[PDB]
Amino acid sequence: SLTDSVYERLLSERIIFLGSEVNDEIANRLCAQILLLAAEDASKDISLYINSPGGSISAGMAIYDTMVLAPCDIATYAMGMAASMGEFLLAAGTKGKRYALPHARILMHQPLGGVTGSAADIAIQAEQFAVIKKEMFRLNAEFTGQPIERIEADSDRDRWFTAAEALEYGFVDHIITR
Amino acid sequence: SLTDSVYERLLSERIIFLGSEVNDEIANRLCAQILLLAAEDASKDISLYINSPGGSISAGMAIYDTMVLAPCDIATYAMGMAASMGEFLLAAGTKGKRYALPHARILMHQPLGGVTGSAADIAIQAEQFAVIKKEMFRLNAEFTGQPIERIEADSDRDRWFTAAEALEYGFVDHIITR
Amino acid sequence: SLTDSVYERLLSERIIFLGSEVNDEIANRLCAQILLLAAEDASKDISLYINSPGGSISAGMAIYDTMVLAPCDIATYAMGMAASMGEFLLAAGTKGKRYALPHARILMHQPLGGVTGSAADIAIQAEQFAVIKKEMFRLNAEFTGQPIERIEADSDRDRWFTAAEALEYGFVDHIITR
Amino acid sequence: SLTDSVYERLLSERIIFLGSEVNDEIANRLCAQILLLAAEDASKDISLYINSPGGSISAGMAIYDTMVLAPCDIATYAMGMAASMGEFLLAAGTKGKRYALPHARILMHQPLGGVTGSAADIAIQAEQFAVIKKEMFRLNAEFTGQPIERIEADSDRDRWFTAAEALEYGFVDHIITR
Amino acid sequence: SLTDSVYERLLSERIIFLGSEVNDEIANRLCAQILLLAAEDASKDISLYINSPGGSISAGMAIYDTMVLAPCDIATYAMGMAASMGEFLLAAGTKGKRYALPHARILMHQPLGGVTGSAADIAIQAEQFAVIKKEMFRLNAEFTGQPIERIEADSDRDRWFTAAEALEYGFVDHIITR
Amino acid sequence: NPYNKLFEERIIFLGVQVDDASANDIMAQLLVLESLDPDRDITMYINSPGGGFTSLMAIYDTMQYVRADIQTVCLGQAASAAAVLLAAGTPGKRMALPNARVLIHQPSLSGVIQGQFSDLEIQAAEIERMRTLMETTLARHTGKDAGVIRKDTDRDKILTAEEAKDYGIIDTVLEYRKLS
Amino acid sequence: NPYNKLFEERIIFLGVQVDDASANDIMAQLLVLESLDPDRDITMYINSPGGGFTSLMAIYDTMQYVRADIQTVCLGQAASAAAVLLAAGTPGKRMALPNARVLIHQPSLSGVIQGQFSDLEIQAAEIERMRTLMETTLARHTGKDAGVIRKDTDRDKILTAEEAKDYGIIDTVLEYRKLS
Amino acid sequence: NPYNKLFEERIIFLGVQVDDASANDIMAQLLVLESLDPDRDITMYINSPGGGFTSLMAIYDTMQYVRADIQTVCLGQAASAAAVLLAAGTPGKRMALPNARVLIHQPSLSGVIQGQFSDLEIQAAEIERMRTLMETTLARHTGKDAGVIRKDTDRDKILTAEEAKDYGIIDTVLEYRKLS
Amino acid sequence: NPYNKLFEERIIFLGVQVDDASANDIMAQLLVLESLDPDRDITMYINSPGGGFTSLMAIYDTMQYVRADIQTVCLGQAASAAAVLLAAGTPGKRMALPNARVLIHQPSLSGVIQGQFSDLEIQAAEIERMRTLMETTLARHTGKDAGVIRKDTDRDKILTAEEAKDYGIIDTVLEYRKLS
Ligand SMILES: CC(C)C[C@H](NC(=O)[C@H](Cc1ccccc1)NC(=O)c1cnccn1)B(O)O
Ligand SMILES: CC(C)C[C@H](NC(=O)[C@H](Cc1ccccc1)NC(=O)c1cnccn1)B(O)O
Ligand SMILES: CC(C)C[C@H](NC(=O)[C@H](Cc1ccccc1)NC(=O)c1cnccn1)B(O)O
Ligand SMILES: CC(C)C[C@H](NC(=O)[C@H](Cc1ccccc1)NC(=O)c1cnccn1)B(O)O
Ligand SMILES: CC(C)C[C@H](NC(=O)[C@H](Cc1ccccc1)NC(=O)c1cnccn1)B(O)O
Ligand SMILES: CC(C)C[C@H](NC(=O)[C@H](Cc1ccccc1)NC(=O)c1cnccn1)B(O)O
Ligand SMILES: CC(C)C[C@H](NC(=O)[C@H](Cc1ccccc1)NC(=O)c1cnccn1)B(O)O
Ligand SMILES: CC(C)C[C@H](NC(=O)[C@H](Cc1ccccc1)NC(=O)c1cnccn1)B(O)O
Ligand SMILES: CC(C)C[C@H](NC(=O)[C@H](Cc1ccccc1)NC(=O)c1cnccn1)B(O)O
Repeated sequence: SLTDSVYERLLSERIIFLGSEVNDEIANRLCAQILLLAAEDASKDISLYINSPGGSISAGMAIYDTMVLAPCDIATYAMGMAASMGEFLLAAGTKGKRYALPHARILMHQPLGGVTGSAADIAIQAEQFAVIKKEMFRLNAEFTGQPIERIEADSDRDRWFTAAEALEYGFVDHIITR
Repeated sequence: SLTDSVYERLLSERIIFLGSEVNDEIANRLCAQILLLAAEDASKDISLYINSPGGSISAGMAIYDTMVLAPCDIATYAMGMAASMGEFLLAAGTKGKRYALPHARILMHQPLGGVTGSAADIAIQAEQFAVIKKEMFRLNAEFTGQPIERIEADSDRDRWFTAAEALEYGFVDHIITR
Repeated sequence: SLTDSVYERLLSERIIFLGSEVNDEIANRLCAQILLLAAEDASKDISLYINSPGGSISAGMAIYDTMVLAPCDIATYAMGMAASMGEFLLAAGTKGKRYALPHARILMHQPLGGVTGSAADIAIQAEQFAVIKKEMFRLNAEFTGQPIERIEADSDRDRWFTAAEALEYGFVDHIITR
Repeated sequence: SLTDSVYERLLSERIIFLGSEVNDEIANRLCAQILLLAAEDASKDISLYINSPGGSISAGMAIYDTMVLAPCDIATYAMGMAASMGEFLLAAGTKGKRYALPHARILMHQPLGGVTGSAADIAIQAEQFAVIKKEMFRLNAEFTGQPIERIEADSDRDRWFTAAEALEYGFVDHIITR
Repeated sequence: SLTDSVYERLLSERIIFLGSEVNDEIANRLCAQILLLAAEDASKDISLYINSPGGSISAGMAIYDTMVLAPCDIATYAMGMAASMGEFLLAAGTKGKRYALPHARILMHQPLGGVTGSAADIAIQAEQFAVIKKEMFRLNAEFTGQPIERIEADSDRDRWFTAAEALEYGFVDHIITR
Repeated sequence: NPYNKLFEERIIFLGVQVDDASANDIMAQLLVLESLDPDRDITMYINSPGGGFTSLMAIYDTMQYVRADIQTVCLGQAASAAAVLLAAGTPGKRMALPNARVLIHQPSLSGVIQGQFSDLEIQAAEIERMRTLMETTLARHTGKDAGVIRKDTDRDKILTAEEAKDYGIIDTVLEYRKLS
Repeated sequence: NPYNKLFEERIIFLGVQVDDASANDIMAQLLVLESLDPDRDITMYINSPGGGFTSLMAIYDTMQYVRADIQTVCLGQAASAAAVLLAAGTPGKRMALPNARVLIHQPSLSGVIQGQFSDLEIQAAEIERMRTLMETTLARHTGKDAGVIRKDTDRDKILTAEEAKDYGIIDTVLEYRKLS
Repeated sequence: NPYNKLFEERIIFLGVQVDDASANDIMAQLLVLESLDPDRDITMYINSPGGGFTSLMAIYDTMQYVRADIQTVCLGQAASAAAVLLAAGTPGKRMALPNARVLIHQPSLSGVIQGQFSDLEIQAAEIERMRTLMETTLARHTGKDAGVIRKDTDRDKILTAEEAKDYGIIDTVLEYRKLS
Repeated sequence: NPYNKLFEERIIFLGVQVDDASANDIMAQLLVLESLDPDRDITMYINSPGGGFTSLMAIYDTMQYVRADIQTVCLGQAASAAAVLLAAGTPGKRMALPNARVLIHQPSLSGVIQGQFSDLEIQAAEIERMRTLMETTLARHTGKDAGVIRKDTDRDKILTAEEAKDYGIIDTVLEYRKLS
């Protein structure tokens, strides 16, 4: 393809895109690209550009674990939109290397899901929703440097950020302007 | 493909097309192409031809940020239609290098969206719609050189422009005629 | 593909086909092919063969602007059918180089569209439909050499032409017969 | 593909297939193949094998015009079925070079269509249906050598032919038997 | 493709992904990759990264048998999610080489299915569901080192694990942290 | 029941899309009110979007057949076939409410009908004599030249009730009676 | 049967989406209550989401035609056409419940209608005279300048009943008879 | 017929999803029982999942309009609008069965509505005044501060009948009568 | 009419899926038979597949409210909500036919409901108190410890009528009367 050819040429320049919703297919190819780029050269930065409406928690936790366990520093770039798992992986970049492009908008909100089945199933989904929500808020409190009480309070409904508001809040470390 | 082959050969000549609605897929490949062309040669102009009915604000803000942060001058070309995000990225070109082909039509209008969910969700969507609409009008006032009061007044309903009307209004800098 | 391979080999011989409805996808690849062929050699003619039921006005205006601003002479060929935007781009060829194959049929008709939304939206769509219809009739009057009053009268309903009737009317300049 | 690879290798041997319904996509690639083969060598015959249930009149008139204006002699081959536009393009081959394989069946019938819209639209469609039906019958009378009164009488309903009946009627010139 | 190209380059580095639901298509290509990598070099470890919501028992038993009968040590990696057959194949890795990335979540639950047909069909499906459930619990008791009574008790409903809980329970052998 | 009390006071209420079943109801009602009192005027209330030509000419011929004068009153809409039925009232008794809309337009095939060209030359000759019959009917009842109506019903001709009076579709725009 | 006892006490209940069939029922009910007692006030209860312009002007003209005063009472909603019918009551008799909503907005095509540009210049001239007629009607009944209503019905203008009184849509916000 | 004998004993049965047609039936029933005996208490049985705000405030204003006291009895559910109608009964006469559920939650758009941002600033200002009116209504009838109800109806607040009594939605949890 | 003659002999027939509309019919029937003779036993025939918890507790509270004893008779099935209604009869009067099936199982969401995790912590706290209320109700009527019922309704617990008697769901398996 052409779109795959341009992404392949940026993969040679160690630039990978999270440009869709974070489902398991886009997460596995990003985890594959991070493992491929960390094996190719383990000292150069990987530039991950986020244009994402967010997606699955476990898909983004796969990316986040692959970002952390890579010996490379994953530079993240809020490119237009970093909503949900997109803001998470944005803020999951290497400290000092989390960037927002100046008109990117960062959406922060508690995870969405769905309860189904019997009341014993839903009681276990609810226990696990409380575990996921506590862990997502703990990591956003670790990324942004905000207290977990403020992360939980702001991620009650949708909490939108501009690039300057995300810089003050702690998702990104710089707003690049050239 | 053939269509991808012709676009690849114009990508070698630093000519990229915004030819669809600006969704996240077309935005990410344009952002990939602008990053690929700015890394290939950082001093030659990139010709971005707009034939677009517009699209997502955040997708077009990803393109617009990639256009601005590229060291290249992005020459934009209204090719038939620049509507919604298509007129935005048209007017987002380098000053002096925003072109309208003589029968292109430029559609300018306030952003469209959708409110959904509870009244606390919709109140936050409305605050964010007021932020997006103010920022879109601020940048169109910056691009065209019009006052933001005129941008807001003209982008109430659809506001159509010919190539000559868009030249007077400020979206394009020239109407090329050869 | 094979179909893309045969079109690629005719693109090497500077023969491009408008063979579908003129939507934005077929228009952008034709505009890409005209820009690619005018950059490859700016003095040889481009043969554009029209087998088209017509399509979008703005898509065809993108092609028409790319045909005019190309330094090449775009030779057009009515191949079976040139209806709507297909007759427009047929008649938009270089004068002296607009051809009809002897059993091509040319359909000329005012533009079709759709009004929707509120009465202030529809009043602006109607103003813009009057602008598009006046501009389409002005260019067909320029192409064919007919008065704009006759163009408007004939493009009230469908107005069909044979190759000989289109030669008398002015859409094509020759009927090639070998 | 494989199917495209076998067709590409027969295109090298100047054998093209009309093997589907004659719509604009299959017509444009046949017109592309005839233009490609006539440009490659303008003196060798092109073998067009018809296995077609017929299709669009204007699509087949595009093929028929490309067959006639090619300097090559288009040898046609009724291969199994030449119904509708398939019998037309079969009989449109070079005289002396229109072949039926011995168990091909040729279906001859007046064109099908559809009237729609207002009574002024339908009155113009009916005038154009009378033009298409007169021109299709004139060319079948030219191809077969039958009177146009017999062509119109036989193409009232479906008129089926075997290979031997099509040889007597005039669609093909030989029934090859090896 | 690009996604297939990155997976092919990790297949050269003996890194295969279980990144979807374990159906027969994903199982056969993993079994093909394990057979291909064990034939290529029979002494280097194969890294199988699990990002899976689980899937078919027999598809995962195909992978598990291919993992065991390979002379290579299959290092497994819980990457984000190892649920159902994904936790099974995670825990089916070589002892000492079953890894959880630090924010992977392991879902353990009894198999799901469906009874249908007559009461003699359903009585045989139920006998076979008791065989599959006993064998799945026997192998999870073998993998984790837990008693089969605890495996059966915990896999009554969904039983979620963090990476640290899965390390204590026995699905993984290490939590890699770099 | 308010539709019964309309019909007991000799008011046929068209109301809906003119199709077969709507035409079948009105012809049943036009002939019963013909048999109840053939010298007392039937009133026909029209709020229809039209549709149907054989359903039009079923209602049209029946309201022309009966001995009773048909008082056609347009309520909010007399479109296509219904505007022909609106003109089909007896002269002097064709009424319209002041903000009623009269929409006259040539007959149209709703949706494509397929077929051989010999089949389509007949379906086009049919809608042509549907068109001439719509214009010949509307010329008997508006006093126009039937080529004028062909020029006018070339497109959708929306008539306000005050200019459907000038066109000849109706004879009186109804004045209000609010005693106030 | 509670709808019969409304109608026996001369209360027409609008209730549903204003379409043809809803307009046909009310005009049947407006004229029967006109014939039962033309000097006794018809009450019209409005809980409608609106819709329809020819169905609007069918109900509008009929409630303006009848000798009886129309007491319009908005219950929970009068949107689009129903707010015009709410203003269509006689002055001094236009009522609304305190938490009723009045929603005035310009006419709109529900869904796209296709056609040639000559067909669409007429469908746009139609909704333009649908728009001016909606504003001329709502200016006769609210006492505004009809360019003020064009500015106000440019978008959806939700009126609370207390500010539909100030707008002129209704004349009285209904006071309760249980003080809770 | 058991719904007739409820209505003959002055019991309006809500029962279904509060939409327009359900609101139209109850207002027809609230006013007939107002006219039959305005001094005898109307009982309103509520087993509704709610829905609708203009249908809510149509039922709400009518049961506040009538001279008769409204005895609201929650049967198994008063979710969304129906819990507001449950609090809309007269004080001292708001009842609930012991295992009835009261579900109060802020207004919500069922499904996305599209539009320009100027259209959506008004649809959001509408659901904001739908939200304040839901809270101002539920503060008149529960005796809370209407900012407390905003904090409480931020999410879905399911109330058991014993803790809908403490919340002020109902006044009495109904005791059983089985001779036992 | 055989359902009328059941109801004239004070037999409420459940019969269908317990939803809102089925619950609304029975509460209308439980209170009419309460008003006809509050000292004569209402019989409730149950052939229902269950469903609904607020519809369950609407029927449950009403059959516990009325002065009349409720004779619950299970015909062929009492599943989910219907087995709770089957135990909801008065002690000594809970009957089942010999091949009737009693199916008790914990409450379940039919289909996924989406939402934020704060929305889903409440929908899970709701089905948890739906679960405890189903077990507390079924412990008052079977004489079990309500943790025993949690262990038993962990999955689908199909009870034959002879072992629904031992479980406490019913009190008597009905003997046949064929005089043959
Ligand atoms: C990511 C955090 C910040 C919040 C949001 N997360 C979610 O809504 C997503 C919803 C989703 C998205 C795509 C596919 C499947 C499920 N959360 C989850 O993946 C999820 C939901 N429930 C349990 C476990 N994980 B965001 O992605 O919309
Ligand atoms: C460019 C602006 C000024 C004009 C138009 N913008 C929009 O309508 C775009 C297109 C769109 C995409 C998805 C859903 C709804 C709408 N709006 C947005 O992207 C959008 C909508 N709501 C919130 C944030 N962004 B156009 O691009 O369609
Ligand atoms: C060429 C003109 C004169 C006649 C016809 N034009 C149109 O109907 C086309 C409709 C169309 C066709 C294909 C895809 C999208 C839209 N015109 C337009 O594109 C159009 C319609 N309304 C406003 C602006 N442009 B023909 O192309 O079908
Ligand atoms: C060849 C002739 C004599 C007989 C048949 N051809 C036609 O009439 C074809 C069949 C067809 C194909 C595609 C879409 C619609 C209809 N008709 C036309 O192309 C057609 C129909 N009406 C006006 C102009 N052309 B056959 O090809 O099926
Ligand atoms: C893997 C074990 C631990 C638990 C779950 N297993 C299953 O549900 C899987 C997924 C599945 C596939 C097709 C049809 C039904 C179910 N079960 C089976 O493969 C399966 C096998 N035999 C009989 C019935 N189901 B998991 O994969 O969701
Ligand atoms: C003005 C008079 C003639 C009524 C007008 N006539 C029509 O356009 C109607 C619309 C219609 C209805 C049903 C099926 C197909 C088309 N024309 C016909 O009745 C019709 C029916 N069959 C063939 C041709 N025309 B109008 O559109 O109702
Ligand atoms: C304010 C008055 C004029 C009524 C308004 N006008 C209209 O848009 C309604 C259309 C409608 C709306 C909702 C549901 C069904 C139909 N009136 C019409 O029939 C109509 C038709 N064409 C153009 C404009 N309006 B309102 O939207 O009902
Ligand atoms: C006390 C009430 C207001 C709380 C809840 N309200 C709502 O969510 C309801 C549900 C609904 C119904 C119809 C269309 C859209 C949404 N909201 C509304 O009534 C509503 C209606 N139009 C716009 C905004 N909200 B509940 O569903 O009744
Ligand atoms: C045993 C008692 C509590 C009833 C049981 N509960 C349920 O699962 C049914 C599920 C259902 C049935 C029909 C339509 C919608 C939902 N009852 C409920 O309404 C319900 C709703 N949410 C959670 C739990 N139960 B049973 O499944 O009917």
